[PDB]
Amino acid sequence: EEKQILCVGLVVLDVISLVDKYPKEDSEIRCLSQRWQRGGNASNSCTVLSLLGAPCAFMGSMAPGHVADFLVADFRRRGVDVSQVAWQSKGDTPSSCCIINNSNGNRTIVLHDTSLPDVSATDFEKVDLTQFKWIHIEGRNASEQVKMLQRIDAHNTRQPPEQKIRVSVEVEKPREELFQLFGYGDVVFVSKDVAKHLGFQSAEEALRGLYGRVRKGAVLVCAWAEEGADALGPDGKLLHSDAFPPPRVVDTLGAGDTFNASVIFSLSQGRSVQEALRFGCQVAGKKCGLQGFDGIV
Amino acid sequence: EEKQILCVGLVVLDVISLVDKYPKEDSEIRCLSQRWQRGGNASNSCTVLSLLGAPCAFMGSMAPGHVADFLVADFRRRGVDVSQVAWQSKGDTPSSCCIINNSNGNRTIVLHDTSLPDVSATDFEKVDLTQFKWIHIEGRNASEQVKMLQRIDAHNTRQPPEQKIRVSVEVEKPREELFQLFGYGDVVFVSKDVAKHLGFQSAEEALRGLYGRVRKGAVLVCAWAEEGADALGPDGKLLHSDAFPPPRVVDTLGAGDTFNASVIFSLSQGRSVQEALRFGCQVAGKKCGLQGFDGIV
Ligand SMILES: COc1ccc2ccc(=O)oc2c1CC=C(C)C
Ligand SMILES: COc1ccc2ccc(=O)oc2c1CC=C(C)C
Ligand SMILES: OC[C@H]1O[C@](O)(CO)[C@@H](O)[C@@H]1O
Ligand SMILES: OC[C@H]1O[C@](O)(CO)[C@@H](O)[C@@H]1O
Repeated sequence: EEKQILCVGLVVLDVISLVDKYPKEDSEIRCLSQRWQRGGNASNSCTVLSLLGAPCAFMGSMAPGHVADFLVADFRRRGVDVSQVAWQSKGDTPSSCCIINNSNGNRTIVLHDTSLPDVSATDFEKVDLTQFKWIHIEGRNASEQVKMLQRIDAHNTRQPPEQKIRVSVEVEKPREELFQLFGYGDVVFVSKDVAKHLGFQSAEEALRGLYGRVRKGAVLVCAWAEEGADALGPDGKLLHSDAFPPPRVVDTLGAGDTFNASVIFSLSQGRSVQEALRFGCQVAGKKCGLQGFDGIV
Repeated sequence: EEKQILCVGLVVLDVISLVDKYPKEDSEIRCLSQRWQRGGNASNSCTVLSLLGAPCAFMGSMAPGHVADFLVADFRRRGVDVSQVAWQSKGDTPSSCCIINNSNGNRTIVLHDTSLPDVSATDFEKVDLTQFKWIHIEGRNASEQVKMLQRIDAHNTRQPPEQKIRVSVEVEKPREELFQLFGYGDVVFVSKDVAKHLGFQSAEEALRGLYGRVRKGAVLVCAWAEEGADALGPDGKLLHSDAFPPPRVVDTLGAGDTFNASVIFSLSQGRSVQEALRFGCQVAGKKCGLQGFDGIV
C-alpha cells in the first residue's frame, strides 16, 4: 500500500528578500533578489515529500483570496493535493516577512498568524483515513490535534498490522500546551529551540531527558542544525548522524522542514532509523546550499 | 486653471510588517499587524495630493501582473489617474520589504527595483502638457528626465505667464548623476540624506551651500525630519518652519513624500513659501502619528 502521506499544519505566504548583510534600523537598502515562496512547516514538508517522489496531501486552514490562489496554484504545481484544506468563510491566509542573509543563510521571520481558525477535530473527522499510509501533524492547536490523534488511533486498532497508519508529530514551538503532543505518534520531532527552552544543551541530552514523555514504542527525533541529528527509540540506544554541510550555506529557511519530510519519507520507505537520520541530514544539508527547495533532488 | 498635478516617478508595492522591537538576526517573531500599501515617492505624493483635494495623475513604469492590478486598483480608489503609466512588455513592478518599528516609527526598507525600464523622454513626449498646472519629477534616470524638463521648458516659453506649468524636482538619492537635476524646476527638494552625504549638518547650511546649483529664480527646499523644514528663494532670505510632532510617532514611512506633496499643494494654491513650509511640516507631522496616509485630512 503506497498510499499518500498527509501533513496537517500551517500554509504561509513567505515574502522573501535576499540581502548581503542584515539591514540595520531605519536604513534603506537594495536587495539581491526577492521572491514569494509557499511556506509553513507542514506545507514545506509536503513540498519536499513531493520532490522525493511521494504522493502527499496538505491539510490546513486557508481563506479565499489572492494569497490563497497563489498558494493553491503552487501546491498543485508541486503535485501536493489540497482537497482536505479547511476553507474559512472570512479572514486572510497567514503570511510572513522574511529576510535571508545570503552570506550565511540566516533567516529572519516576521510572521502574521491571522486569527484564522485552525483545523478542528470536526474538520479532521471528515477525512477518509483509508487514503493515507502516514499522517504527520505540526503541533499547533494541541487540544484539538489530540482528538485527531485519538481518531487515528481508534482507526488503527481496527486495522491489520500492515494497514495501520504511521503517525508523526512535530513539537516546534516552546509553548506549554504543545508538550502533551509528546505522548502521541510513532515518531516525535522535537526542535532544537524547544530542547534549549527546556534546559538541554544537546540533542543527546534532550533525547535522554524527554523520552519518558513519548508513547511506549515511539521514536524521538531531535535535529541540531550543524551538529547533525539524533534519535532515540525503545531499545534505549542513542542514534546520531552528522550534518552534511554544503560548500556555501545560503538559505536555511525551511531546513528543519526538509529534514522532517526526509525522515518521514525514509521511514515510510521501510528504512531504519539510522538510515532515516542520515538521509534527513543529507537532503536538509544540501537544501541549505540552495534558495528554496528546487534542486534538492 | 485648476488642472491636474502630474507626479513622475516610482510606484512600489510596500509589504509592511509592524513590530514592537526591530527583529534580530535569524530570529522568529510575530508581528503586530501586516499590510500591503502602495508606495514609491511619486506614488505616495499622489496619494497625499488626492487626500488634500487636488486632481492628480501618476506617471511611472509598471508591468502587467497581479502586483500591478493591486496597485492600479489602489490608485483608482484614491482617485489618482494612471492613464499616463508606461506599461512595459516584460518584468515585475518593483516591491519593497518594509519593517516599521511601532515604538518610534522607524522604518527599514529592503527594496527591489526590477530592471524595469524607466519612464523615458519618448514616453514623456506623448504627454499632453495642457492637462497639468504642476509637474513634479522624482529624480531617477537623470539624463532622460532632463529632456522631459527641457520639453516642459520649451512648452512654457510659448505659454502666457499664467498658463506656464510649475515644475518641482526631488533629489533624494545621494547619486552623482541626479545632482544635475538641481538646475531645473521652480522648486527643488533636497533630502536630508543627500545634504548629509554632501557634508552638510543642517538644512540651513545645505540651502546656503547648494543654492548656486539651482536655476535662477528657483526655491530650494530641505526638510530635516524632527528639526522641521527650511527653504531658500532668490531674495536670499532663509525661511524655516518647526516640526509639528504628533503625540506618538508610529509610522514615518512616506513622511518625506507627505511633506513634498503638501508643499506642492500649498504653493499651487498660491500660498507663500513660508506658508508652504508650515503646512508641509503640519501634514507630514501628523502622518507620523498614523499608519499609512488615511486620516491625514
Ligand atoms: C535548521 O536546520 C539547519 C540549519 C543550518 C544548517 C547548516 C548546515 C547543514 O548542513 O544543515 C543545516 C540545517 C539542517 C540540518 C539538520 C540536522 C536539520
Ligand atoms: C522624514 O520625515 C519625518 C521623520 C520623522 C518625523 C518625526 C516627527 C515629525 O513631526 O515629523 C517627522 C518627519 C516629517 C517632517 C518633515 C519636516 C519632513
Ligand atoms: O513559522 C512559520 C515559518 O516557518 C517556516 O515554516 C519555516 O519552516 C516558514 O516557511 C514560515 O514562514
Ligand atoms: O525607495 C522607495 C521606498 O521609499 C518609499 O517611497 C518611502 O518614501 C517607500 O514607499 C518605498 O518603498
